[PDB]
Amino acid sequence: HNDYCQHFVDTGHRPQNFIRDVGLADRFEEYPKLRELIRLKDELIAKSNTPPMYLQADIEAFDIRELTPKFDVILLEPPLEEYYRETGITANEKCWTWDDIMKLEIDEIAAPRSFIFLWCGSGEGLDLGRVCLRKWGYRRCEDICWIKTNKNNPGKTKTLDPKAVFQRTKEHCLMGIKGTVKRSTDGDFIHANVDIDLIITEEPEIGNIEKPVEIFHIIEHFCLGRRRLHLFGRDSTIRPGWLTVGPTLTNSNYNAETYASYFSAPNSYLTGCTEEIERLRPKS
Amino acid sequence: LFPPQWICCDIRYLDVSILGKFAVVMADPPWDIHMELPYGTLTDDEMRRLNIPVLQDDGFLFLWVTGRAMELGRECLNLWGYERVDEIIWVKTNQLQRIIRTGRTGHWLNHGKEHCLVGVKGNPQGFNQGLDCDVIVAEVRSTSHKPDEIYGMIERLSPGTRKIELFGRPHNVQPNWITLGNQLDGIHLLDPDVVARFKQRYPDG
Ligand SMILES: Nc1ncnc2c1ncn2[C@@H]1O[C@H](CSCC[C@H](N)C(=O)O)[C@@H](O)[C@H]1O
Repeated sequence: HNDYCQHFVDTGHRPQNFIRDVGLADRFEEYPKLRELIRLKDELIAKSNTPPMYLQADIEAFDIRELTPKFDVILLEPPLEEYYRETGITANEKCWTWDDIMKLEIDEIAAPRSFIFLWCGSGEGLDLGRVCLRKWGYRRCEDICWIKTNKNNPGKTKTLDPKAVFQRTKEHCLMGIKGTVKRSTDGDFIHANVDIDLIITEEPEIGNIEKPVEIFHIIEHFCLGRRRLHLFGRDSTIRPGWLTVGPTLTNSNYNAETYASYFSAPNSYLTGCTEEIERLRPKS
Repeated sequence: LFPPQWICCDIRYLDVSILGKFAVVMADPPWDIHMELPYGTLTDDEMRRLNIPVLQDDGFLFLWVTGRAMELGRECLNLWGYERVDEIIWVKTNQLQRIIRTGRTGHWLNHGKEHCLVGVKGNPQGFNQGLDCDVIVAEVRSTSHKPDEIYGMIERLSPGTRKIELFGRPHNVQPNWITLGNQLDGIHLLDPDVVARFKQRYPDG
């Protein structure tokens, strides 16, 4: 019986520890055409990226409409209390309840055709994040799970949520869609089926709240929209191609006029595509 | 506690009140996911009306969900009297412990996993929290078999209690479980209390 559930009971190695080739590099080491599709798409993203822009803002008091132009993708990472109750560490910023998150006026800054990626944790947020998506005018359409391995520190970890039945070893990033998008007709807006809905990395260091950087790769590969917003980002998450807005940023360079100029004439808000990528990407 | 028991039946019409109460219910229903499928489905209203509530006073529900049933399943779980308290994912691997990353296996992103909602009802006693992780890693086997690892997880959660599986096939029969499904081999019941109630309710058959 190659039962990895039993093996976890017996040894403390999580079943996910035995999934092979989960890194960004080793997954397509043996598959040159698969690797080439990713390499060319990453080059397309880098060639068309805006320089990083970022704004310190207390989002609870902020008029979100001050962020312009509208966004093709929004990555939302509100600091949930559960991130700190489950690790035990004291937060150095205000934690956000799901009521707090719901109050955000995300629909006022989303482009009419656009996507959202909402980090929901592993408890009640799987349900309440869906309510937020409804409130903001999105349909839940995928669930990207961040599965955490414990290869370096095998053992159990007590889940503190008193309602939990199992040991919680993953976090969910819900994906929502706004507007009408057809993957056969709208290839200038999305490249579907380039990535899978799983990110597998080792559990972070004791006091580390960062999410895996691969979430950016999945978003950038999927949507050709260049207007990308990361709400509740930090100094450490600043990234070309993204506008980062959050309370703990130490500096601000955002200029709404300059930011918008990167996407208006003679530029486009879409990356475009090359003939080499069009011949390689998955299509009907 | 008994060896495997099963009832070949249409679950929409079986009077499940004859089966008694169970510490764990598990179901893998053919949800209407609003797409053409090579198997028949149950309508949303047929799912809502399943008499899940009589099967349990205190205990757990395991409900497999996919597509639009991520939301419809949550509706059913709450309607049947449960609160969702966990979500198991089954990561599907190939023969060499790798995820198959290619093809077009979802509508927007490719799919490497299946989801199972975990609900609780009432005040169950005699259960063991935190023995297993909420991630199963297993190859896909034969004709759409959900992973057999789930039975061991559930047995460690609730050892030695009676359990019921809905939409099960012959491979799913297990000791301590009663299995319901329309591709089972007739009717095989061993609990004397269940046998007695079955004869009353269906004197013919
Ligand atoms: N109304 C109904 N009543 C009883 N069984 C039904 C049913 N509708 C579909 N089924 C059956 O439910 C089964 C779904 S296949 C279920 C998969 C199972 N969990 C596994 O691990 O393999 C099929 O045998 C199907 O014929």
